[PDB]
Amino acid sequence: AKITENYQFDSRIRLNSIGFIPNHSKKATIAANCSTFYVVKEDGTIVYTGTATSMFDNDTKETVYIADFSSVNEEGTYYLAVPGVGKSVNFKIAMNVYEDAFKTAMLGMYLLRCGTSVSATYNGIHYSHGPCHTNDAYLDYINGQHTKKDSTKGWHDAGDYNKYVVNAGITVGSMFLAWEHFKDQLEPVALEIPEKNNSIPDFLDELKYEIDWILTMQYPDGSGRVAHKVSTRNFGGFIMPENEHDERFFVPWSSAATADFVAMTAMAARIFRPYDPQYAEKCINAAKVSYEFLKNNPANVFANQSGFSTGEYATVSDADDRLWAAAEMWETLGDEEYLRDFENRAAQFSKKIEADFDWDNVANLGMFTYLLSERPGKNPALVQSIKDSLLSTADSIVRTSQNHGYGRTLGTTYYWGCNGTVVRQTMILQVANKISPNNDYVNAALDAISHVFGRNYYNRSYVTGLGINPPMNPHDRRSGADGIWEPWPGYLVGGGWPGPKDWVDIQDSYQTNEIAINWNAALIYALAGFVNYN
Amino acid sequence: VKVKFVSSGEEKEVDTSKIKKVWRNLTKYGTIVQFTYDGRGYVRELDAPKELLDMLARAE
Ligand SMILES: [Ca+2]
Ligand SMILES: [Ca+2]
Ligand SMILES: [Ca+2]
Ligand SMILES: [Zn+2]
Repeated sequence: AKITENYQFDSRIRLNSIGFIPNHSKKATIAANCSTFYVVKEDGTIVYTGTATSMFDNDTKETVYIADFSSVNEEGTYYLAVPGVGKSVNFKIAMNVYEDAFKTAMLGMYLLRCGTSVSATYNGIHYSHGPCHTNDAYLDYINGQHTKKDSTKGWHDAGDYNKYVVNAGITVGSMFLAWEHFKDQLEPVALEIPEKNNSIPDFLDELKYEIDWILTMQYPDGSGRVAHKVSTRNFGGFIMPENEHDERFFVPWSSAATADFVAMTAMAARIFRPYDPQYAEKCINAAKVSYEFLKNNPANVFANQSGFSTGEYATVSDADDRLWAAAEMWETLGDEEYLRDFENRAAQFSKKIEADFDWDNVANLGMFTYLLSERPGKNPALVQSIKDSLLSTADSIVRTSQNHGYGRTLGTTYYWGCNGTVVRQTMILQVANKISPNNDYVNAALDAISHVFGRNYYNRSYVTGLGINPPMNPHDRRSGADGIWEPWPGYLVGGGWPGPKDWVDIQDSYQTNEIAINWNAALIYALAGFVNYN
Repeated sequence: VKVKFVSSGEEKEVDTSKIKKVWRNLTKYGTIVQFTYDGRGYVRELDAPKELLDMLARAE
């Protein structure tokens, strides 16, 4: 049986515009009264007939109709046809359906590199820029001297070009956890990067470009303090980065940047050792210097950065950052001192796992590392309390996504950057699924992904260059300054707030439409679990 | 007192008596004070009248 009516696309039919995986959930939200629906192959063959079910979307304050076609499990290309409404966009069902999106999000990271030219052709479009910020950076604000200390490389943070240690923390941490969680899936992956012919897995080459910058951020006095950021004094304009000649400076240290440094470098040491052992030793030695400073100087210290007007990333507390640092030192080295630091800190968290987390609140990363470690000696009771919090929180996210009209894991919570958190929640779900296998956790992760790829009020992908009607006007200097109509590809925009309809795809909206490494990292983690998947 | 805030491109005002929920977010630049009222809005912490900041402290 084939469809006998000609269906036109209707923007009320909202689904994942990339597609779906066999044996996993597949839903559309239809913001229109309806009943019957069909899943149809491109030639018009009907493969499934179902009935959509009403649900109140409390978030948008309207009834929507949910079309559940999870039982369609034959790989192919399809659309949803809804009598009285219209049809969805075409989508794919395939085990590998997310691999192109993963590689595209990784391309976005490559194209954020600082200190080098970059070049890629994406959908036939050549994106490029020349070497930038090759004079990073001057020490005047640290020690009074107009001395350059190499602080090149790394990623441009966001729509601006400055480089911030605290935001790097959640970014690098989340990407290193994607590596550890999904190693056998990611290790074979080839990327469009200059390091594609070396002896290092390409995922790790991208991370190394960031760690190469992080390693430059310790103070030259040898104290172990870590500069908070490398920045121009003020934001530059919408210019290409190679045309930004203003001096860039190391900014005074923070204790959180110092702890984040320890965590990142301790992770890098164990992760890179199979491939670049000399680099791994450099990383762990650097981590130890900053950890010793932290041990001898326990107080929370904010960066003295008011001589700058760029991003602050002024996390309110370093307690979570120090917990994460201890966890990673312990996982890399195993010493009882690091375990004791971690366990003493963790036991004091009233809620061991938080559903809503980002650069300000990184304790979950340490909890994850601790829980999944194969090392002996962990306190059994603390393990169990973390485990219970993890599973409770994961169960809450599942309920939230099931009860939201668009499957949004973050429910009705909206704030600057919240799209990143939607996909970052996949870390909780995936770690929960390792500890207590449950298909509901994996399907909820796929709900988060689906939400940012078109199962949302807007009926839009939130990721440049991907899916249905992606963002065209991010608050992104390369995109605004180049000669290309389409913006630079592979970036998850921050998202609308305060309400569920408040995203505006306009360049001026830094509040809702910027890009960021921490948002892309979350997307990368979310998609990584579905690369080379079975 | 009056809370002045921008929404959907229009300067708006709401008295805090009509404000229901108040909470904070930390952004990459500083604190935002979100609220609801009998509507949604926000202000930067540094633009908030102390009365709004009092209400935030009590809700917290
Ligand atoms: Ca490589
Ligand atoms: Ca923190
Ligand atoms: Ca452009
Ligand atoms: Zn640069």
